[PDB]
Amino acid sequence: MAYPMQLGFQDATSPIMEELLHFHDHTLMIVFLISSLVLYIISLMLTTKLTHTSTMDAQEVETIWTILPAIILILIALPSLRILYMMDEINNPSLTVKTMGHQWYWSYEYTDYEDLSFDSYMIPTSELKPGELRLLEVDNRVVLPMEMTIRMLVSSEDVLHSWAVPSLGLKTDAIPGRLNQTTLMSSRPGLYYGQCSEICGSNHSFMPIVLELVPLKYFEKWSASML
Amino acid sequence: APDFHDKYGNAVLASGATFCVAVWVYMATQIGIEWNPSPVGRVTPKEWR
Amino acid sequence: FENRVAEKQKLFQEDNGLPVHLKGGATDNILYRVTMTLCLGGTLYSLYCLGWASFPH
Amino acid sequence: SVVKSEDYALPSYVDRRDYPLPDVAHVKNLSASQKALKEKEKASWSSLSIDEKVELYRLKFKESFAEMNRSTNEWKTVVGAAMFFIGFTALLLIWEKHYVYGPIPHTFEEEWVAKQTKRMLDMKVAPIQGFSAKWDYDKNEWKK
Amino acid sequence: YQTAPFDSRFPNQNQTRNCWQNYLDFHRCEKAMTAKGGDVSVCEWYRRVYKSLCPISWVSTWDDRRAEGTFPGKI
Amino acid sequence: ASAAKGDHGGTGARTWRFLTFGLALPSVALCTLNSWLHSGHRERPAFIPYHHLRIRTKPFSWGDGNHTFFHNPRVNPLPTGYEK
Amino acid sequence: ALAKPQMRGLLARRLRFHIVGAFMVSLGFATFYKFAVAEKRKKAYADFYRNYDSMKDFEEMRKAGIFQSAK
Amino acid sequence: FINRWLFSTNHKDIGTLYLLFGAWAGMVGTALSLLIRAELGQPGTLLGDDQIYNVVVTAHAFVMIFFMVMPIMIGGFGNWLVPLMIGAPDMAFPRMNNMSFWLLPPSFLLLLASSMVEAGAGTGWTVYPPLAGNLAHAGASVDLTIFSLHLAGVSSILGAINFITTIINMKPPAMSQYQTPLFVWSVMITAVLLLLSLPVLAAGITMLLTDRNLNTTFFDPAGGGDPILYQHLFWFFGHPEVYILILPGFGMISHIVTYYSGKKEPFGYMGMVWAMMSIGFLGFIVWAHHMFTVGMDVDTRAYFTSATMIIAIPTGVKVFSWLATLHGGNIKWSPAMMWALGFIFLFTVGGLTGIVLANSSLDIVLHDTYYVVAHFHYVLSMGAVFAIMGGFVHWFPLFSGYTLNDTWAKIHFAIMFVGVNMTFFPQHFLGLSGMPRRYSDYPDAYTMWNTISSMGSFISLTAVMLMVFIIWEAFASKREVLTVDLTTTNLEWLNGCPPPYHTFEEPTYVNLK
Amino acid sequence: ETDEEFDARWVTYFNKPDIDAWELRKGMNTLVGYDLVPEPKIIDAALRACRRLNDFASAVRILEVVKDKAGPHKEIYPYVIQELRPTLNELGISTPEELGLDKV
Amino acid sequence: ITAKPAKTPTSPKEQAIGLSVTFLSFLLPAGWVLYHLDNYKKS
Amino acid sequence: HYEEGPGKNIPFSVENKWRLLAMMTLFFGSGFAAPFFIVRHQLLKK
Amino acid sequence: GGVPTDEEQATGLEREVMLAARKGQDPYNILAPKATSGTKEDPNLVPSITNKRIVGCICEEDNSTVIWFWLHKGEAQRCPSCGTHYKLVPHQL
Amino acid sequence: HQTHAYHMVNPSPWPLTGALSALLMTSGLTMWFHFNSMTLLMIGLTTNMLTMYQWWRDVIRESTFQGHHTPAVQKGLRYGMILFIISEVLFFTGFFWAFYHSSLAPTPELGGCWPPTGIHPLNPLEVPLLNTSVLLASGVSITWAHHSLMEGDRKHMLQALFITITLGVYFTLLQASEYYEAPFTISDGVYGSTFFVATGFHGLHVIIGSTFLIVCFFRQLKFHFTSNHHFGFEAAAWYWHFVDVVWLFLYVSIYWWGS
Ligand code: HEA
Ligand SMILES: CCCCC/C=C\C/C=C\C/C=C\C/C=C\CCCC(=O)O[C@H](COC(=O)CCCCCCCCCCCCCCCCC)COP(=O)(O)OCCN
Ligand SMILES: CCCCCC/C=C/CCCCCCCCCC(=O)O[C@H](COC(=O)CCCCCCCCCCCCCCC)COP(=O)(O)OC[C@@H](O)CO
Ligand SMILES: CCCCCC/C=C\CCCCCCCCCC(=O)O[C@H](COC(=O)CCCCCCCCCCCCCCC)COP(=O)(O)OC[C@@H](O)CO
Ligand SMILES: CCCCCCCCCCO[C@@H]1OC(CO)C(O[C@H]2O[C@H](CO)[C@@H](O)[C@H](O)[C@@H]2O)[C@@H](O)[C@H]1O
Ligand SMILES: C[C@H](CCC(=O)O)[C@H]1CC[C@H]2[C@@H]3[C@H](O)C[C@@H]4C[C@H](O)CC[C@]4(C)[C@H]3C[C@H](O)[C@]12C
Ligand code: CUA
Ligand SMILES: [Cu+2]
Ligand SMILES: [Mg+2]
Ligand SMILES: [Zn+2]
Repeated sequence: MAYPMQLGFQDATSPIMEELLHFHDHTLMIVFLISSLVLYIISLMLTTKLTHTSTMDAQEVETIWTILPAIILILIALPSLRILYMMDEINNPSLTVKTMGHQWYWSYEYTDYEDLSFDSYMIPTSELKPGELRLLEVDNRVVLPMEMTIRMLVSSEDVLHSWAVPSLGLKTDAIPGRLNQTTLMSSRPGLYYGQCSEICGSNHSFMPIVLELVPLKYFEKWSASML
Repeated sequence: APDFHDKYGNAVLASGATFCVAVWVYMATQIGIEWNPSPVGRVTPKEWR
Repeated sequence: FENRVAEKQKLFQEDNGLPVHLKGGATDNILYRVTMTLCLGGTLYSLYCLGWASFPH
Repeated sequence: SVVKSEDYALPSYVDRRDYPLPDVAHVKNLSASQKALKEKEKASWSSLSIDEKVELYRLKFKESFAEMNRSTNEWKTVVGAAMFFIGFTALLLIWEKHYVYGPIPHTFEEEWVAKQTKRMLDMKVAPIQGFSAKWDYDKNEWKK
Repeated sequence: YQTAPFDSRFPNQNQTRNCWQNYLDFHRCEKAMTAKGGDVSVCEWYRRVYKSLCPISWVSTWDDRRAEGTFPGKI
Repeated sequence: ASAAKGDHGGTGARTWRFLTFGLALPSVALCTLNSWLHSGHRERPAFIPYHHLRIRTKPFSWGDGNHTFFHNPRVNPLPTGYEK
Repeated sequence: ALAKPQMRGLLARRLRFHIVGAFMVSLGFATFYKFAVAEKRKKAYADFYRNYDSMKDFEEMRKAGIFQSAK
Repeated sequence: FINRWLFSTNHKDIGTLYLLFGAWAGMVGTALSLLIRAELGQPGTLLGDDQIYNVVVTAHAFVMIFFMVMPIMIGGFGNWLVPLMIGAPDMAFPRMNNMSFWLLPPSFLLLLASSMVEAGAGTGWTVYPPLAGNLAHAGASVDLTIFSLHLAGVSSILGAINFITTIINMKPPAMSQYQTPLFVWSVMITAVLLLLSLPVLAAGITMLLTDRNLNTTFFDPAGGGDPILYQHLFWFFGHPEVYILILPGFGMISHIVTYYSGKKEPFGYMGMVWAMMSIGFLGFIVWAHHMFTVGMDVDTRAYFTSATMIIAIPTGVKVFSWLATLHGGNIKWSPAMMWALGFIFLFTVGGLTGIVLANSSLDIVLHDTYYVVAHFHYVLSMGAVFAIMGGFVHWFPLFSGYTLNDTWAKIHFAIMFVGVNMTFFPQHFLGLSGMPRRYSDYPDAYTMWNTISSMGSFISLTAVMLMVFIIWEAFASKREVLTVDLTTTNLEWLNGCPPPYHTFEEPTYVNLK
Repeated sequence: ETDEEFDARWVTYFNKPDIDAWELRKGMNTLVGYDLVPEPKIIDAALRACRRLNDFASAVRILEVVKDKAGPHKEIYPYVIQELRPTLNELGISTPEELGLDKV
Repeated sequence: ITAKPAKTPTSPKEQAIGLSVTFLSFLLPAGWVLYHLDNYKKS
Repeated sequence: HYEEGPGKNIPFSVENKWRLLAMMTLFFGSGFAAPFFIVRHQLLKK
Repeated sequence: GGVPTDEEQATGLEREVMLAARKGQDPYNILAPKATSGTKEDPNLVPSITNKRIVGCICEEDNSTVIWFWLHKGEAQRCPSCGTHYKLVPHQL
Repeated sequence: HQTHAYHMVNPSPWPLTGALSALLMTSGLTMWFHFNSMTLLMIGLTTNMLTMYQWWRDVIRESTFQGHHTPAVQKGLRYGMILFIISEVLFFTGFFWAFYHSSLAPTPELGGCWPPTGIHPLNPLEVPLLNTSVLLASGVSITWAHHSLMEGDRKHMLQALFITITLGVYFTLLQASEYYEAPFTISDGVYGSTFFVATGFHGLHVIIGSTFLIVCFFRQLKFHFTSNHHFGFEAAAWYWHFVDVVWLFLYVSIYWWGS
């Protein structure tokens, strides 16, 4: 989750999320550099009494300020597109979990073996336990095995929703009649939070996502106990 | 002939700045706004379970 | 039929100061008044209907 | 002297650093002595006095370069007034905090926050740089 | 069997047809067996794959329509 | 369609030239970059002597009669398989 | 008598001098940036995982009572 | 009065009507924006659940885009300036022009109706189904919204036909297209985008209307339809829409920067024309960068990333050409110039965060978060708006014959500059750390940036109120214009301030040589 | 074209015996748009043209714009005036400073 | 631009009145609604 | 013909600055006020 | 037959333009005038129906910048950019 | 007194009545769809017809009767009509996009095939082919009409234009009968949706175009057109060809390829 006065991304929980952090640092450096070049050149243009107001020839400086930017875009696209195709590679999940968006809560289905499914609703604020997070907690968390490749499938049974977990770098829209796939792999145990990310009506603000990542053996016993 | 700025420039600037600082410092600290700064270095963690 | 265009040209080029939409004579004035009355009346009606629809029933 | 609105299609006078010789003289009508002065100007300029030279300058042009280019105290008024209105904005926010904003949620109470903070630390929120990374788990304190 | 394997016929983010296809296959296979009166368990793989991939409401709705005579797919 | 362009005021050499350098050649340059990219030979596939391929009903009128006109040893196997 | 100063292309000269300055400053910022932000980040993540023990991490969390699924 | 103001066939008067309407819409949009930030300025619930909140969010966007920006820039500055800048006697279709105007107040009325009946349309200005469908939004609100957009669409499509025809057909015979000022170019390019994009939007919202009322199923999977199809049709219009919103602004900026640099012309005129046309063309082949999380195949996503970034090239030519126009200028620090310089820097910042978002891999995390809201308010509420304020202070004396108080206008600039930056800069932080769009409330961690952002919006409010007083002061004091510099390269001023009702009754004389 | 050829065209422009008042203004207003402070020989020729046009005021204005075009390079104007001294003396041209016209 | 002096001068005092009236026209109606929000909502 | 010139090419009168103030106040003020009253309308609705 | 021609039936301005064109005349400024050499002895002659008309000067071929100014009845005036001469030849239609 | 060739139009009330009619029709459809009444709608349709009637009447007054259409003015109207037709093409494009999106990836609810299970398309060789020949034929007859007009032949103009109109009418009656006979409806999923909405808007344009041709017919009857100046007729012919071409695309896409 996010903490007070956070400036940047939530710490990465998956290798792809870490990849995105470094790509963002790379791109942000270019962003700061170009904008500060522009602010600087502006202040430069504006701080002299010297004048030169006759027609000026553009027939050469346009080469520079067209090729330079072309080169910069390429320096961005290269790593951008390496990551894109990375997140598309074949991987072979150990486990498939479905989530279905609803107004206003998520349901989850783990049906590889048994028929396990349950609803996951926000903890109302008047019912939070001491130390729990307003708007973020759910009654039934998404328990998953850590250090394993998981295929998440996302759909909806009513309007659009979108299923997001920022620290894993995940956001997959939930569309009725469609089954969208993404993969999930946590490097660490713990609790990882997200929020519905497509406007869906009265309680769009209040249908969060909590993943609970634990060792496989605990996940198996948890599964069995939820039947 | 001194214009409006020669006449009032100094007072406008001084009083503008003094007033702005006063009222913003007051709004920020005295009427119960929740800034929610970071607990890092400021909060003593406390048993919750 | 016969070509009466010249007579129409004479009529519509008459230097009487009237805007084109009224230059045909009194019929123009009536059609304009009917049209404007339907638009303005219907518009006030649409507002009544908005007033009506703006509350539960 | 007197510029008129019905003169807009005609060449006009302007003081501009980059247009030093404007399309018309500043003053076109001449009194008797001004007319004599323009006649005197056709003879050697060495015979013109300083005052005469100035007067010829002031008939041709309105403001000198030094006059037209001078800086002003306007910046003081602009920055001061901006601060004043920005200060006035804080009054609006005070009024809003007082008459509109109800109590904020109980989860911002000091004790809730201390408890939420420990829980965040127990679940190791942002343990690489963000948050728990700034807690010393060995000394049970915030990293100094 | 842990979960449905990658399937190169449906390599993309939209997995809707994967679920549909395997659902069709299982009930087609089942009919072929059941018909030529034989061993339905030969169809098990398709049933595992679609139970893994397919939302419960989809399966349930398709089952209801097969029973009703309104399933629009060919079995 | 209209594109997004605009001009048209008057048909001239200048407009067509503007389109040549401002749209057409830049498009070719981009497509050139895109190719000068996906280039690089490919893992040629295992040989399978399919009977619908490597057709020989009559020797070709050149070479040893068994090599296609632009035969590429690296990617075109003969009816008996690749060369070396 | 005063020496003759440069009188021509004074604007172009200021321009060139400062553009070259902005260039140099930019490489100095890039250098600084991919040292205090990018490398720093790559090294925090590398250092954190070099000897990370996920089971031990899990064990602490479980003992602190955070999990629904593991007591 | 009725003859002049309700039956107008005059380009200046119709421009003036558009300026008044857009100014009124501006106050509406502002109020909606303050309601948003009032809700966000403290954690907890102020107004109600997400429905009323997103009815406000939705109306804020529609009013700012369709009723403030487009009318002001295209209906207002376009009608006033385009015929004057080409020495024309009026627009090609002066009476059709009046209908484009008068379609707007009914359109705005329909939008107000929508928010008043039932529970309003809390759909987002994108109006996605099924949320916007007859089940999740039963009753008249969404249909009122669709009809409002239909009227506004017809208004701009007829306006665009009028502008293209006027600009192609009504120049002096010696004037080629390569002798028309950049603002006229920007309005023509914008009109071509409108012509091509609005009818696709019209088809798509019409399909929504029939799904909601005639039992069609274009977007309803139960009948074989696809909610994603609506998205494609909307964004096929929606991305060009944003270039429509900034292009006339680019045109104004060019005129303002040239003018207060004491220059007779913009640097690299033909590069400027090339850039606007390129941006206009590229603006039609990138729409799916608004759909990177919907589940699109990877190659499709690679193409939309690359095509989107390419727009930086022509755009960078314009930015650098504005700088080169400043270079060596006799710089006049007028309020208009300040708006233009703020424009250049702030547009650039917002363009660059657009480039971040173009990267579909990163966009997965940034999509539907405040990082997107920060991007677009930099380009709209700094970009589009600064261009508008710049144009307004610059041309006010042409349109009215009176001068503003420059000191007051500078103060107004300073306040606005502080306000908008305080509002939107912190939203980058909210986005990166994951606050979603269209939330009436947020997890406590996000409190600080939201509180500061909300204070920002109040500062912008103060600026908005000051602007109104400034316009009043101008009309109350009646300082009449006498002389205006650089008329030799700014034809629109050459007929005096305000020009006569009929201008160019005798056209200009221009030799071929 | 070299600097010397540029200067020579301008000396020649102002040296035209019957140069008119329009051409004098056109010349100075064009010249000051360049990225340079005009050489003394150019200013000399324009001052002599002011004399043939019986226009004392413009001669002084011309000296002001030379000073203006130098921007923050304070050493240029004194050099140019030093070089113009014989012409100033010959023609009775007072400087903006001698006339008090350098005062704000 | 050059302009003539104001035909109908607006003194500091008249501007103060114009500015105050302008601000109140935006602030009062809104203030009234927000102030009674509790009574509209928190019913 | 129609009146031409400053203060005459507009649909509102600027003959009196105080009447103008009142008019601009109702004009801009009604626009700014409307969303507040629509919100209130909706809240007082359910 | 039975279909009127323009000769027979065209009226108002359309007719004026048609007749004037017949006579090789351009009272409605449909065509672009051709420059003379522009000297003071050979100025571009600029027809007008009052005593001033706005002139736009494309100084050099292909300039995108047009130079605009009022030309008044009287002595020839010069373009403030390239100096070419223009002279108003007022009155009629 | 103007010395350009462009048209300064008299102040007109039609833009406003047109705009109000747009409000009445949109508010009218709302009231119809949601409040069970047609009153606003009927008023709106009425004011809309009156507006178009008087506005175009006036354009006729201005041109035929007052001579305001100089070549320069006519040239603008040509641009105006070309652009309007382009915008209509884009409008249809959105519906063809919808059709191909749904038909090229038929979803499971349809049986995952196109046409969907339970849909029996019309036979494209039957009335749809007849419609196709009717509209192609009318494109030949209107071209004969145009040449007759330019050759100054009043009688053959009128007879070719009559035939052209009659063909439009026939197409419309054929389509109406086909709509009645079709065993699928607008509510038959995305197949009925795309079919009826796309061909329905096309039918609306055929009615509009036929009406425009009929306006030209009566103007021709009254000798308005000269052998060289007849823009209303050219515009109606361009629109007519646009209507024919859109049909060809619909026939090939929806009736033939989509069957
Ligand atoms: C005026 C409005 C405006 C403008 C000009 C733009 C311009 C751009 N926009 Fe933006 N955009 C919006 C309004 C605008 N946008 C809105 C309203 C949304 C959200 C809609 C919604 O969902 O409601 C949006 C959303 C949006 C998204 C979606 C994010 C998401 O929802 O996940 C993306 C990503 O591709 C994007 C990209 C871009 C890009 C690449 C540009 C480019 O055109 C910017 C190009 C400019 C520059 C790059 C700066 C100048 C260039 C230089 C100084 C040269 C050197 C620079 C480089 C080498 C990079 N925009
Ligand atoms: C032979 C040609 C016939 C032409 C059309 C005839 C009648 C409808 C009138 C106008 C049609 C215009 C647009 C098309 C709109 C909706 C569909 C119309 C096509 C049609 O006529 O479809 C019919 C159903 O129509 C229905 O719902 C009837 C719906 C009646 C109300 C019309 C819908 C009004 C909404 C349109 C919104 C307009 C948006 C336009 C904006 C453009 C840019 C701003 C088919 O009948 P069915 O019984 O379902 O199947 C036949 C089985 N025997
Ligand atoms: C149920 C029965 C009725 C159904 C109602 C549906 C609506 C039907 C409307 C049909 C369109 C009628 C158009 C009539 C126009 C007549 C006026 C005209 O045609 O005006 C002509 C100019 O062109 C011009 O304006 C050309 C003007 C452009 C005409 C535009 C036509 C298309 C309108 C589209 C509206 C449909 C909406 C689209 C739906 C999405 C006049 O100039 P000329 O012809 O050169 O004459 C001059 C000579 O006489 C001199 O020698
Ligand atoms: C859901 C329901 C929404 C309802 C929206 C409908 C709103 C209003 C419909 C009623 C308004 C129509 C009334 C007649 C309008 C005729 C316009 C016209 O015919 O305009 C002509 C110009 O446009 C031209 O040619 C070519 C352009 C002509 C277009 C014809 C106008 C009808 C367009 C309406 C449909 C919108 C387009 C749809 C595109 C997807 C003439 O220009 P004027 O300036 O008049 O005169 C100039 C003089 O020189 C003439 O002598
Ligand atoms: C988001 C944009 C809003 C910006 C913030 C606005 C801040 C300034 C608004 C002032 O508005 C007035 O404030 C009141 C009190 O201060 C009011 O009196 C209310 O309270 C009075 C005394 O408390 C009662 O006497 C009255 O009846 C009345 O209802 C109320 O009417 C309102 O007009
Ligand atoms: C009446 C007129 C001849 C006199 C005239 O030219 O004015 C003739 C010439 C062409 C005739 C029309 C054309 O022959 C086309 C149609 C033929 C149908 O058989 C009758 C109606 C029909 C539309 C005719 C009506 C009328 O007799 C017309 C219009
Ligand atoms: Cu579910 Cu937003
Ligand atoms: Cu976009
Ligand atoms: Mg989304
Ligand atoms: Zn010239």
